[PDB]
Amino acid sequence: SWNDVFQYETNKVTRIQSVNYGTIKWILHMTVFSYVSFALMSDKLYQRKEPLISSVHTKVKGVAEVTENTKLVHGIFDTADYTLPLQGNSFFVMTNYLKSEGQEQKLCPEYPSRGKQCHSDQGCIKGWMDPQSKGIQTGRCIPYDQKRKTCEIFAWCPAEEGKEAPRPALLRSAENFTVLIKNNIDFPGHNYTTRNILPGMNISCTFHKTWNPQCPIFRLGDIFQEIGENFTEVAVQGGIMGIEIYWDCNLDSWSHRCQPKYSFRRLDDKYTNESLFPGYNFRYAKYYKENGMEKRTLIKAFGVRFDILVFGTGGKFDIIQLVVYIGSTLSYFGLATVCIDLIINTYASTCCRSRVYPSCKCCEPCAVNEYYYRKKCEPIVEPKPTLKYVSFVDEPHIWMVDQQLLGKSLQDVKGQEVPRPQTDFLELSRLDSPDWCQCGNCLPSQLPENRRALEELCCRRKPGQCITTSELFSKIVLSREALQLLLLYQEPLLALEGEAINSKLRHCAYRSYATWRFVSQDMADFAILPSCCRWKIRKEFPKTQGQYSGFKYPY
Amino acid sequence: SWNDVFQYETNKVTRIQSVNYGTIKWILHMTVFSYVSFALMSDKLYQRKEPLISSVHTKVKGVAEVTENTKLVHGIFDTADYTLPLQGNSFFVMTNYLKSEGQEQKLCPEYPSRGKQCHSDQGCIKGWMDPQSKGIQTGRCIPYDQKRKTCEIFAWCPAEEGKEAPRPALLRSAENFTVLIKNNIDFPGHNYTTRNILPGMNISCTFHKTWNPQCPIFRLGDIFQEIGENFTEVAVQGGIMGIEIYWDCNLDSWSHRCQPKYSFRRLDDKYTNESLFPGYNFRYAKYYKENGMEKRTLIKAFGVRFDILVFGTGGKFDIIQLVVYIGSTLSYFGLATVCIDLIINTYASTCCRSRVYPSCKCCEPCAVNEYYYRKKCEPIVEPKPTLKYVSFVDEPHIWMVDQQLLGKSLQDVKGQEVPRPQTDFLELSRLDSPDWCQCGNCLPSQLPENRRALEELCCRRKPGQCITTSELFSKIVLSREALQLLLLYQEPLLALEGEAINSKLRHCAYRSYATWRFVSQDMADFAILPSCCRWKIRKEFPKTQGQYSGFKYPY
Amino acid sequence: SWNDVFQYETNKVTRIQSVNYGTIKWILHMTVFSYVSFALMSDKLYQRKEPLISSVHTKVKGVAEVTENTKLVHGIFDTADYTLPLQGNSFFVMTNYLKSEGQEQKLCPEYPSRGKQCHSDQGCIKGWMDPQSKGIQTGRCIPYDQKRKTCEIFAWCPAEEGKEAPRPALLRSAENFTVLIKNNIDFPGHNYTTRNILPGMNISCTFHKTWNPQCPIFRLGDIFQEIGENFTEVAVQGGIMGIEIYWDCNLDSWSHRCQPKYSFRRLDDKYTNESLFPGYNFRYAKYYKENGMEKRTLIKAFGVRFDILVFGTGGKFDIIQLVVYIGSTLSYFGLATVCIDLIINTYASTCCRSRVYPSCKCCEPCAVNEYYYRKKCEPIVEPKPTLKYVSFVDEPHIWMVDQQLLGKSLQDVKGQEVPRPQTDFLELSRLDSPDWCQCGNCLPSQLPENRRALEELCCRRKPGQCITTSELFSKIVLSREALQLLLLYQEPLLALEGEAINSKLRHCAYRSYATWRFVSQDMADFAILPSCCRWKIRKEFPKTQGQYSGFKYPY
Ligand SMILES: Nc1nc2c(ncn2[C@@H]2O[C@H](COP(=O)(O)OP(=O)(O)O)[C@@H](O)[C@H]2O)c(=O)[nH]1
Ligand SMILES: Nc1nc2c(ncn2[C@@H]2O[C@H](COP(=O)(O)OP(=O)(O)O)[C@@H](O)[C@H]2O)c(=O)[nH]1
Ligand SMILES: Nc1nc2c(ncn2[C@@H]2O[C@H](COP(=O)(O)OP(=O)(O)O)[C@@H](O)[C@H]2O)c(=O)[nH]1
Ligand SMILES: CN1C(=O)CC[C@H]1C(=O)NCc1cccc(C(F)(F)F)c1Cl
Ligand SMILES: CN1C(=O)CC[C@H]1C(=O)NCc1cccc(C(F)(F)F)c1Cl
Ligand SMILES: CN1C(=O)CC[C@H]1C(=O)NCc1cccc(C(F)(F)F)c1Cl
Ligand SMILES: *[C@@H]1O[C@H](CO)[C@@H](O)[C@H](O)[C@H]1NC(C)=O
Ligand SMILES: *[C@@H]1O[C@H](CO)[C@@H](O)[C@H](O)[C@H]1NC(C)=O
Ligand SMILES: *[C@@H]1O[C@H](CO)[C@@H](O)[C@H](O)[C@H]1NC(C)=O
Ligand SMILES: *[C@@H]1O[C@H](CO)[C@@H](O)[C@H](O)[C@H]1NC(C)=O
Ligand SMILES: *[C@@H]1O[C@H](CO)[C@@H](O)[C@H](O)[C@H]1NC(C)=O
Ligand SMILES: *[C@@H]1O[C@H](CO)[C@@H](O)[C@H](O)[C@H]1NC(C)=O
Ligand code: NA
Ligand SMILES: [Zn+2]
Ligand SMILES: [Zn+2]
Ligand SMILES: [Zn+2]
Ligand SMILES: [Zn+2]
Ligand SMILES: [Zn+2]
Ligand SMILES: [Zn+2]
Repeated sequence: SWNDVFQYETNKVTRIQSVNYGTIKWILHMTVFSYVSFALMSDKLYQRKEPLISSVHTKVKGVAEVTENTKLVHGIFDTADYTLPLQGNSFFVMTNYLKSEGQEQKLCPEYPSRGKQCHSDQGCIKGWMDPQSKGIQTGRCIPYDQKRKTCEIFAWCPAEEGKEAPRPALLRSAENFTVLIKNNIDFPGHNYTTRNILPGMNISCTFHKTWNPQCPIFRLGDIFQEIGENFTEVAVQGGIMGIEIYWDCNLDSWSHRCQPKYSFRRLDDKYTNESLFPGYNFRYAKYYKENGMEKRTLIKAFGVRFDILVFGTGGKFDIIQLVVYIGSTLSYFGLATVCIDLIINTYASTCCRSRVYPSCKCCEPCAVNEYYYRKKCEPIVEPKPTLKYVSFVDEPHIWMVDQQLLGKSLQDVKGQEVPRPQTDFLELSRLDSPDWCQCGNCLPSQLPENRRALEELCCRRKPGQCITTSELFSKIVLSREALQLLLLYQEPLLALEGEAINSKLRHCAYRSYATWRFVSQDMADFAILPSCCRWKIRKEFPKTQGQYSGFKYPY
Repeated sequence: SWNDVFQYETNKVTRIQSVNYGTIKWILHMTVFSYVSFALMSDKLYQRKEPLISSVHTKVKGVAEVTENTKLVHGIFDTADYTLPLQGNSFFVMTNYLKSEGQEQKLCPEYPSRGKQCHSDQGCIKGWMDPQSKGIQTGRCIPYDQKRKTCEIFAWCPAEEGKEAPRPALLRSAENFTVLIKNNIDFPGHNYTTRNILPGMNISCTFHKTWNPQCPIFRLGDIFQEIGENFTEVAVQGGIMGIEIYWDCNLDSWSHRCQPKYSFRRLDDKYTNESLFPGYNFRYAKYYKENGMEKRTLIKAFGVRFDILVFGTGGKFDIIQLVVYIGSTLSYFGLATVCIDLIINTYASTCCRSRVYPSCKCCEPCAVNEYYYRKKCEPIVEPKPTLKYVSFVDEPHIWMVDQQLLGKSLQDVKGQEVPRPQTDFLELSRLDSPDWCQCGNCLPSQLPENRRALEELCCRRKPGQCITTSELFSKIVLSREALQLLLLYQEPLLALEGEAINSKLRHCAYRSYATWRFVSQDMADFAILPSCCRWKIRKEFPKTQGQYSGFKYPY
Repeated sequence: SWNDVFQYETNKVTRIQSVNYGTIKWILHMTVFSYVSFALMSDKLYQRKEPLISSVHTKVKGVAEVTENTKLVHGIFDTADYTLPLQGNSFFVMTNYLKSEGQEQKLCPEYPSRGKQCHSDQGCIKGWMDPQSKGIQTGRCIPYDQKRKTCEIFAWCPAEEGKEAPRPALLRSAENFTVLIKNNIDFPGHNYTTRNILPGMNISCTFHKTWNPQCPIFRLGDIFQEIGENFTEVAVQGGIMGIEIYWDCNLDSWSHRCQPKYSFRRLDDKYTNESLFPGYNFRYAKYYKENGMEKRTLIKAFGVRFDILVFGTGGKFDIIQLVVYIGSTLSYFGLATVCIDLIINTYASTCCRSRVYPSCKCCEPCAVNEYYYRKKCEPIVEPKPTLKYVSFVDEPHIWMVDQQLLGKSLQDVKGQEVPRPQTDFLELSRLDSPDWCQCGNCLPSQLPENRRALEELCCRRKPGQCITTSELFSKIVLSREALQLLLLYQEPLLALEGEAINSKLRHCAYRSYATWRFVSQDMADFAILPSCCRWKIRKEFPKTQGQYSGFKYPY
């Protein structure tokens, strides 16, 4: 009970003083260790990594001049005139505009854009809502001008929807505008927070990839040129540009590095279909009361929407992550054992000696793997009731008959051949007949016919002299003195009298013959004695008034 | 030194030619492999997965008609009249509105909403700021109309806060409005970028779950109906609807699949308490100068705020992730070994033979596990100074006394029984008395009394003939020729003279008796000779002028 | 073929009935299990964790009074007067403002801010765009007032850019404003969704860290005070405050817990340089038509932008994650085996007996590890052609010469010493001369001179009596009867006639001598017989008309 808990099992091992195998094992161990360490260090798998939460504050600086008309109108544009109040992750800068002043909710012809003309009142629908014209049709075609006529619509009039964006863009000088971006990032799980601007930074700096990669002041034209985009062309219809701020932050004290990396990427497709609203624009309405009427000035503003995308992760050493990674990678250190054991098993096979070695003599010295295999593995078979081992004096090996005997004599059955183990030279360094019989000394079995084929076995497969004729048979098997000595060794105070001693001697003779002709006790316990030897043993130690049971299954 | 590095250790193994165990091992191996592969493939654990960074551009199309009043006013609503300039992840569409025109900062009665009436000036507070009424009270109750009176407040007047949203919603036609959503997603780590619109897409399409799941043009009424929401009812007070875009993107070349999946989800609670601002609405102010006074038109706009939620991950094959997963799952392949070893150990126990097997004869053939266990494990015990082994000729087994002898004779002590190993039949296949004594040949020990109980041992536990009477005792133990032969085998040129040869012969006799009666050298080295045999051996090889040391601890 | 699949290999093990080792093994197993379970439970490594998608709806309540001027103007501020229409993840509350009314696009002096004065027309540039002044210079210095003069610029006039924010802040009462935040979070992968407000919540509550941590109604002054921020001071120039909502949500049914945690964090740097736009402010333009001219009222609004940051993860039990973690941590259970095997190997070394044990007698009882090591490991060496084993009767050990013999006699070579294994006492418990010769019975080798040093070996290293003189040599080696008995044991029907029997007897004598003097068959197969014994054996069984081949490499 208590002693059961107080046990430790250690595997039995064979150590081989081999230069090749030791070198291979150490090389594989070092390779596995190097790869594991490189991965752990390269991927920071010892670090628990967290995503950041970001806040962005943008400030746009720049002044623009316009001289556009029917009178020549001079106009000044400041931040309040081309920027919306929003100053977060996205900010919009106007680069072009179409103005429709003094709009009133009434009837008017629709602008003739992209084949919008009509040639009859019936052609244009009545009550149809046209998002393109932004008005409700009255079913009449009215003259937009002298030459072309367009359908009447109830809408904000005059209606200029469909008018092409002015070219060149009016606010081209927006390329010279600057934007200051303040980014505050926090890793809430790591209890860390930082910002893209730190004390001691130059305030007159402008961002550059190489000279000033940390300056958070960006020129829009420089942003466009950094990625091969033409600000002048994009200004006509507008677009979307993304300013990516990447935070590859290491929060370990010994390797602390939390710096932003700035990049730019056009976010709107350059080749958008004309029907899918290419570019970026929106309509801005200014409502005012004139006299006693409500009027609207509509601005179709085209510009570049700057999306500030902030992403990244913060890594900090975690014991659990390192433990998990080490546990995952531990099993890879058995690669050396697996490979060397596979080599030993493969080179132990006889196939390589018969075929591979004669063809290639370089792989000859690896025949030593047979010795390693025989010192490493001990093959055994299932001890089932049908297991039987037979040895013939003429033949040098043993046969394993594990099949049921369905009347056919055991001699006739073939079985499968197995080798004879060496008989422990260390301990050995001391001083008419039945049809199936081929020795002339066998007799028919006295067992029931249903189980008689077991004892229908001869000492040899071909005619010749019986094994009993050898003097060793009498010395080992029939020598009463030797069997008595063995029994006394097992039972020092044994009583050498009665039929019990005869039965003990018969069993000892059976065991002696089995050990002599089969060597291993595993095979001896399942061996089958030949009829000649069995009956000679019984004739030396006859049973008075009983019937012989014969071989019995140990299990 | 150098040879120490050049070593390889391989485990000693026993292979069993068993159909059941091999089948179980292969079945378990295949099960583990199948589950591991299914997980790896199902969860793409070989892929490093990254979150996307998204940009959204929305374009709303639609025109609305209103005919509302005291004169009947006809009104046209376009995108600039019901959409805010923002066009990013969220866009708002107006569905209803309450208008208060020509507001001036002055005194006025507060709107009588939800029991806001007063019956006395003292009842209403003075200087109290009421966010519900949005004004500062003057402490007076003034007549809002003929029948009801409300407290005076300084505020934008006339004040209509508390007025119920018009029913039915004025801008019901907003259900017919359409929205085009352009989504650009990037996996910065995988250096990949894509968009929800690709060349060759239909431009007249409208989104449908089955017919057109990839059309990025959505009808708001269709959005509401897809999830069983009534646009007409929600339009009265407004709400929030989320358009989820999911990107389950695989970036492997052989399995490249990066497509958006569109879904809809109401984000505002349908059953919000009346005091928690049900629905979605906000107040929009238009300031204008009339004559020489600043006036404000307040619009309480109720509508649906459409939140475009973009989420997803991009997976790309990574060697490190696959290696980590394989290392994690490698240890699961030892399940077959664990289970089969457990079966062997459990079925080797004697308990099953005495109890389980007689009750159930189906589990009988599994008695072979005893052979496997005896061929697999070699039990040993700690060789401590108190370890002692005693054998009695009458008894068939050996006793292990590992307890200290506190004066009690070793014969009296019981110990614990252990079996006798087989005596290597292969090598064996050759040619008055003290109170505790039960054989009549033992003598009292000559050791100091403090350690005399060790030698107070007899050859048997019950009266009878001494083991010395057996001839094997003289042949093995007292045979001078045999001991000399053994010594010469160990020392070929040994000098057979002097008392040294006598001591060598005595030690050899002790060893011979221990091996004969204990077999295993592990037990023999810790065996204890009976007093009778010990003193007979000493009488055959007496020590001239010395005192016998007795048993000595090997370690 | 089929039987190859039907095999199972089980490791051979030695179990040790040791209290110390069993206790250590169980303690280490329990430690590993406890740590693994604690990690799994603490880190919820059995849970697949997902990030949330969030929607935020904000409602600000509050009314503010202002009495500011040249006439004293009384002003009322409501939500529409200090909040923008946006009500999502960020909302802005105005706390101070600078008003410039009736602006017109024309020429005017620039505001004299921070040394903006000029003393000459030439000093100021012409056509230079100044984002600070927000105007285009005309190259003239004009009198801003009686005492100071500033450069003329085309811009919105009058220009007040550079004017300091009023102190104290006009909208200080904003500290008393309240904000209601509704947060809807969804874990799309876990198919879960929840909100920060649930039925039964108090509607008159205000948020507090301890009393009401779940109230989603926050007072701005309370927000600032919770983290030691002064709302009154920040109101002058503005700032950014982040309201963090953390969702540590467990979606397991038995441990369901999805509740928000509210926190506050200032997001704008308190010590920003004066040139980097300290605080938070933006310019808001109101355009109106007066008479027939377009005029603009500019509001420089300073305030606090409240960024609502929502983050968190939802964890739900996943079988794959648990399986992966268990597989990763399984290999850690071999720590007990590794440590105990290391202890056994280290304490088996002889070094500790000679040096460590005499110095420290407490580590003496651990000498038992030698027995465990000898019962655990079986050292073997590579059987290479150069492997040779030599034994000298005078010496008690064996020498392994694995080096090539380059003419030097094998006797002269030293080799390396190795111990002699015990000769299986169980099986043993039965009945002039050449210059290099030191026994007088050796003879020169008859082999070719290129391979003659192999047989140039004597039975001893020093002069003395030859091993052949011992009677055991004749009994074991030269005894024809014993060799015949061995051969009959191997070949029962062997023919004892001809020269074949002589060769068999010579080989058996060689084997007998090798086994006697080397014991282990591994060393015996590579042993080298002394010239004296070799030639005595050959003289007993001479070869008639042949030349002796000598030692042959088994592999
Ligand atoms: N291996 C083996 N054992 C045998 C054989 N014959 C008998 N035995 C053993 O001897 C015992 C039966 O002895 P036997 O003289 O045949 O019958 P008994 O006189 O009734 O005891 C059984 O336990 C068998 O295991 C045989 O041919 N081979
Ligand atoms: N196993 C065992 N060994 C013994 C016993 N008695 C003596 N020995 C061994 O014999 C040696 C002592 O021999 P002994 O004749 O008793 O004393 P000595 O004459 O001084 O050598 C010691 O090394 C013991 O290990 C015994 O009862 N059992
Ligand atoms: N271990 C060992 N084996 C030897 C030695 N000499 C001969 N043999 C073995 O005996 C066989 C050769 O016998 P030998 O009488 O020398 O030559 P043969 O008469 O032609 O057979 C070879 O297979 C050797 O393995 C020796 O010194 N040591
Ligand atoms: C064409 N303009 C004039 O003649 C006078 C100035 C200009 C105009 O009306 N500015 C209004 C305004 C204010 C903020 C943001 C925007 C945005 F849409 F660009 F983002 C806009 Cl348009
Ligand atoms: C009631 N109305 C009229 O009589 C004339 C048109 C309409 C009105 O005033 N539009 C102002 C406006 C412009 C953009 C966005 C919005 C939003 F709040 F809905 F988002 C709004 Cl209200
Ligand atoms: C100074 N004021 C007056 O004299 C009359 C009221 C006030 C004013 O003009 N409100 C305009 C307005 C409307 C919404 C949001 C904002 C924001 F910028 F603060 F966000 C603003 Cl400024
Ligand atoms: C930007 O500024 C430079 C230098 O003042 C000027 O040469 C250039 O014309 C400007 N760009 C535009 C579009 O006006
Ligand atoms: C950029 O676009 C403008 C107008 O579209 C054009 O005049 C100019 O040549 C373009 N520049 C480049 C480098 O393409
Ligand atoms: C939407 O359009 C259809 C077809 O023109 C029309 O029948 C329906 O009344 C419209 N919905 C509303 C709310 O006007
Ligand atoms: C939707 O709401 C409107 C007005 O609230 C109602 O008339 C109509 O019957 C509702 N439809 C459904 C399907 O509930
Ligand atoms: C906030 O309200 C309290 C109580 O009404 C008042 O004492 C305090 O002065 C108010 N704060 C400001 C800045 O007016
Ligand atoms: C907060 O700031 C105001 C004005 O800047 C000042 O009067 C007051 O003393 C400050 N309070 C604290 C606690 O610092
Ligand atoms: Na493992
Ligand atoms: Zn026969
Ligand atoms: Zn025969
Ligand atoms: Zn006795
Ligand atoms: Zn006795
Ligand atoms: Zn010699
Ligand atoms: Zn010699």
